[PDB]
Amino acid sequence: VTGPGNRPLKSLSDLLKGKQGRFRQNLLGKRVDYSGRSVIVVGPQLKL
Amino acid sequence: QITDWQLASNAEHSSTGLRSAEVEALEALPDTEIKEALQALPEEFRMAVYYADVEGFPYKEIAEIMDTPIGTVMSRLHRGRRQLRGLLA
Amino acid sequence: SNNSVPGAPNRVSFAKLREPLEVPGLLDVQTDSFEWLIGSPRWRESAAERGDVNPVGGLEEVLYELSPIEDFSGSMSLSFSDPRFDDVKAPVDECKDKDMTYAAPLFVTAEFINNNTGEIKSQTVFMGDFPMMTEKGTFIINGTERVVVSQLVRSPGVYFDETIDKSTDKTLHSVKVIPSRGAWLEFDVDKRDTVGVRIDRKRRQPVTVLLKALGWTSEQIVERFGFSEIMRSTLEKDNTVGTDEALLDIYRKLRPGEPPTKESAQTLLENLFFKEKRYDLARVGRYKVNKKLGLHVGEPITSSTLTEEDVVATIEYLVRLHEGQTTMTVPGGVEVPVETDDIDHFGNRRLRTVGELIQNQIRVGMSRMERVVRERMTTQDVEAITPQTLINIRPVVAAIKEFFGTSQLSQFMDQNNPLSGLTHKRRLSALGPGGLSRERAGLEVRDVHPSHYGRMCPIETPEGPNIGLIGSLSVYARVNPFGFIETPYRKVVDGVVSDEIVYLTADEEDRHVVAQANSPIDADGRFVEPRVLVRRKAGEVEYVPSSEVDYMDVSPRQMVSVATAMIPFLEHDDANRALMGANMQRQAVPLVRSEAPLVGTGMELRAAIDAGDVVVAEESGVIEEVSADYITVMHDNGTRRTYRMRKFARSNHGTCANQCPIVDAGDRVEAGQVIADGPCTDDGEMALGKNLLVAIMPWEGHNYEDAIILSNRLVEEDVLTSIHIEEHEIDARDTKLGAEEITRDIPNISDEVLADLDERGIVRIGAEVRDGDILVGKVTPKGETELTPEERLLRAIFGEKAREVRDTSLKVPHGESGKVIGIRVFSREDEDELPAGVNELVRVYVAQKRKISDGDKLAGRHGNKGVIGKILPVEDMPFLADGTPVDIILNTHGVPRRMNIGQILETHLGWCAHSGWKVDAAKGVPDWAARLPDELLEAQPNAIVSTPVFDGAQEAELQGLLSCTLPNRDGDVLVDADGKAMLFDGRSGEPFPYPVTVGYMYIMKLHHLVDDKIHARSTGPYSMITQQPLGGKAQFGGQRFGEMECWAMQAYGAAYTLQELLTIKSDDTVGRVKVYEAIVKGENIPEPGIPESFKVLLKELQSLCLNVEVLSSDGAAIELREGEDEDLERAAANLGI
Amino acid sequence: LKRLKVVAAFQQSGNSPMGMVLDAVPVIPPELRPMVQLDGGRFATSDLN
DNA sequence: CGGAACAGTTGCGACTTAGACGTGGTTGTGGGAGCTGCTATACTCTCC
RNA sequence: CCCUCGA
Repeated sequence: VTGPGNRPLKSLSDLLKGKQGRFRQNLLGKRVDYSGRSVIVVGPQLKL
Repeated sequence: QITDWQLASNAEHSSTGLRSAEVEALEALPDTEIKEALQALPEEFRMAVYYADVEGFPYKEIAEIMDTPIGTVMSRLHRGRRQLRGLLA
Repeated sequence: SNNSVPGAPNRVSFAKLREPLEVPGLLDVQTDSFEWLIGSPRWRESAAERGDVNPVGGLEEVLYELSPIEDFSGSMSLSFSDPRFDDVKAPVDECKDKDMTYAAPLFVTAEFINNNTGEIKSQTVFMGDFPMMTEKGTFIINGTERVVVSQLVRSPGVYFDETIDKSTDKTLHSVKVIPSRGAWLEFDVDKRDTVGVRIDRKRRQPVTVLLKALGWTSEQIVERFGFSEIMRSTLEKDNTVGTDEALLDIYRKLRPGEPPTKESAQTLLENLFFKEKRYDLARVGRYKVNKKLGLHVGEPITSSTLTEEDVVATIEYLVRLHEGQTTMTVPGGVEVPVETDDIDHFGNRRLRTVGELIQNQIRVGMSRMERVVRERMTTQDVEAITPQTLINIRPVVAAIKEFFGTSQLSQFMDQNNPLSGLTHKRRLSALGPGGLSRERAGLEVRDVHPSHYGRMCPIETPEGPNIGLIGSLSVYARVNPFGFIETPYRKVVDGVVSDEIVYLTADEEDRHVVAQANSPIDADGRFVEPRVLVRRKAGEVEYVPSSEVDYMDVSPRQMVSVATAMIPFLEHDDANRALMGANMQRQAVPLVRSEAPLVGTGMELRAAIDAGDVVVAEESGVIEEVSADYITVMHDNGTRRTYRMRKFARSNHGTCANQCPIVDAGDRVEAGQVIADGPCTDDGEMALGKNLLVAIMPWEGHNYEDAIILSNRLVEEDVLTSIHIEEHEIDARDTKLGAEEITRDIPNISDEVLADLDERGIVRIGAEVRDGDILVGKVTPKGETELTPEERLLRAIFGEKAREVRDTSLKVPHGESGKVIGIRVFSREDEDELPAGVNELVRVYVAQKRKISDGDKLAGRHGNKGVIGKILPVEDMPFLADGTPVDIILNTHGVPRRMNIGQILETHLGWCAHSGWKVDAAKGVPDWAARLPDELLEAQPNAIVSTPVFDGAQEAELQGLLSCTLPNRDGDVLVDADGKAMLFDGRSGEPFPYPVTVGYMYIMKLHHLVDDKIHARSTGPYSMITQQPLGGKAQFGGQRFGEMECWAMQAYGAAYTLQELLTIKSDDTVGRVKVYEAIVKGENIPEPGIPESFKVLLKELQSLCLNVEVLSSDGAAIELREGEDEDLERAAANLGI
Repeated sequence: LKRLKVVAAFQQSGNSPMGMVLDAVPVIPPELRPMVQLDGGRFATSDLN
């Protein structure tokens, strides 16, 4: 059964399975507080 | 899937937005000034003004809970309110 | 030296070869297609030039195939003719501002005829506002500028596929009949040795079943097909005989549960294939089938549909195929080779251009209008009908709108600079409707194919998952009227190379022998060598006799795209880095000031003009008036023409489109001359970067591993600075508790922070805004229950009756700053058209000057990239003997193994261009300079030169020029014949012990910039669904700690960190708040609770009718719920009750 | 054997094959299949709705 | 820092309404788009 | 989700 664009709708089984499913995306991994990101540059003056 | 951008964009117009754990934690902290001001009130005025101005009880129900005539509720509401007005500014 | 453009800067070319053919207009792939759709007079003249078939426009063809529209009783008819376009409703920048669609009204002459009374009614009908292609080959839809990418599809025809991959190791042979519009028909010889038939995916049947059902006897098949031992074996395996049983068995396969009928099924099979309404082979398909089966030699153009003789011809071709025959002759057909077809060959692969896509949509919506007209013919009273009562145009306009809105080919235009936008219009895309799915695209579709030569650039294509699925039209390529790409070649007659030019398709190119452009020729047309490397048959490369040569390339760069043709010394770079270079040029940001490269390929001028972001004089004249706002040219006519300048305009990606006039009052200009520079142009040549002084050497580990070291001069003098313009949008709408209001009255907000707001609550033009500052104040109605008990008490005792609201004001996102350069306001109070429920809509434009900084990405044209790792004070940069500090330090270790040595060659030529040169001709012309052009025998300082791709500055020539390098102002030569110099250490003052390679290299500022990247979050918004943090910097989200990241934590065996990440940092709703509460109070972190995503998992499982319970050690289940009193008890305790 | 895996699986108590046919279909809470208003007055729903 | 007496406000509760909005009926023809350009592997079904 | 892009 397809919605707009002939895109097949995502069933209740699709929530669990797949790389984007609950297990892989929302359970074995998560987005977290107290985190950041940026581009990295070389630190040659740094201690290990 | 509903995009995170769609959720935030929807929350910009919401009655209550998307609250961080920080906001929830700070709001849950006691408000000291208000607490100490309420402490200075007599206990009767404190209960009555509490019921009315926080819980929203009618004078009938407030009188039923406090075991006084409704007139007492009116006097204590007015006087405790003016007391808090002078106390907090 | 690009002498065909007036006023073009003189750029001396190292090219030894003469290019007999000029580069065609680079937008002709767009404009030519759309001019055919409209039936423009330009297209008519070019049609008459190519010869006239009685040419019909795209719209004209749709109208003629549609006409006549007849009643099912033949009582009345409606016909369309002579479409015309009215004036444009609004100019381009008007639609961009007002969120409109650039369009023109379409009128057609509709003639209704009554077949009884003979009365005729001829009317003019308004068909809609027709979205128009701009002068730049784009469309503006709802204000946003868009590009329609040409689509790579398979042309209609017959294609045979021989698969040896069967487990039996034996070869099988397949065939597909593909129409333009219609039903699919497949024939397959079985691994079990049976000839199958599949109709629109229907299951196989013996090929004789359908042939019989077409009226064929079981004997007549044995007459034509009897020579096949496999067809003999198939007729016995055929279960039933006779036309009635065959037609009945066919109607059963199509409709699963219905009754068959003879006249229904034969009229069904007639209308399924042989009828024009439900099955259409295009003329392309007809000719391809004709040429593939050799059926019609006399070239009848009459009808395009399959024929019974086409079915017989297809089976016969397939029959002889699996047998192994190399040739076949058909009754009334001649000498066709029996062979498989290459699906990826460009003679079998077609390009659907913008005009054809739009035409297809016009045909859909037009057919819908036809359906409405038919339904209206039965209902209405004749003589009470005029055409305009029959014609409803809504489905046509809607059909056009749905295309530009929902189509993968209709695309948000990529304008980072004019080059990203130019190639975008030249893109050839294999993905889309009628194309192939990304899931179904194998590695064989993404490969360079020998038919691509001179047609699709082998270099330019994405390096991500879209590799091989997107390509660029070659510089000299055209799209022929049938959708096939052609490339010009030079006629080679009797071993002489003539100047006659012929455009050949991929099919025509296989019959001939084509010499590469690098093949040497002398003044005479004779080849220098008896053996020459050529492509001859199916893309094999061979040393070949010059005696037999048919055609020759018209130039080098003929096989290359526009962006690839701009890489100097391309021939010295490996194809991978050359790919990286082509893609990286389109990521360069326009600088506050441009600078042309000293070292070009000569393509930069013609690329900037054709891209159209530069202003060009359409007619020669004199400049009457000039300012930053506009330029007016007085023609010799006495008529004048004014050109308005785009001033600090935001592109789709946030770069700065800014035009500046390059002409002065009184100057005399010519038609085609560049009046004004665009964002990335300097004097009309594409300038994507700056010329930086470069030294190649490791420097104290800061250029370690692709990291780049910059001079702070590039910060101080704004050489890498660029302007970036953001658009912040906000609207007040209707909510559950009331309407939102844009106001300057923001509760509990200091007057100090409101100081830059105007009286409406909108920030004032010219203000300096930092993250957190209010751009637009807005309040939203808040319910009573959402007040805190403390907030409720104060509002009551103080007698505040004002509406309870929340502050929804639009604020600057984190890590952003700039000046407010613009405001747009749209109100429902006025007539401004807004979406349902939206009272007021405000846009605020902020502009930021971005100085180059650590973490920005720079690149050269050779694929050499890196972040800036350090910017140093100009003093400790290494410097030359005359005191000049170098601009940029590139690490030596990163050059050689990347196999892009052009970056070195360029650097050598960049220095010679910078300092100028004079070769010593006193004794005569040196041998190394003997082939140089006389204009390159000397050069003044800062000379701009072009080294075209595949005809460049040779190694020896570059080496000789390094000797004659001019001195500096002191007469000192700073760079030796090896291209190296002695440098001083800026920090210690000591000279570096060995000569370092130094020169001038062209470096671009790429659109990956730290300011858009750096992000950090303590806590923030969470998804209402999964109760995890949001994601993306725009939403102030958190970083994803994924599966592989958790493996690392488990591998370290750190349990508390992994549990902390997956509970109180993300999911656990009470824990995340109790944790923040503990840090502020300086206490220990609480023990984590249950992640919300697990409770969510249980609920999704229950919804699958799985009964899941978490059991205690008792064996009894556990309710997952929270006591609601704890929060109320704390809130009541906070008030002292 | 393959059949006995299934039948023997259903042989244990507390587990009946009747559950393989539903007279009632459960409905997941709305927060897990939400509906959000969009810029332009339109709405977006999970496919589940 | 009570208990009546007395005089200003929401606020629930009816009812008229004018328009969106869904209903009557419903009678010549008239059967969709889209695709299929993925590879490789295990294993039940199902034709024989 | 899709388009397109970065490592």
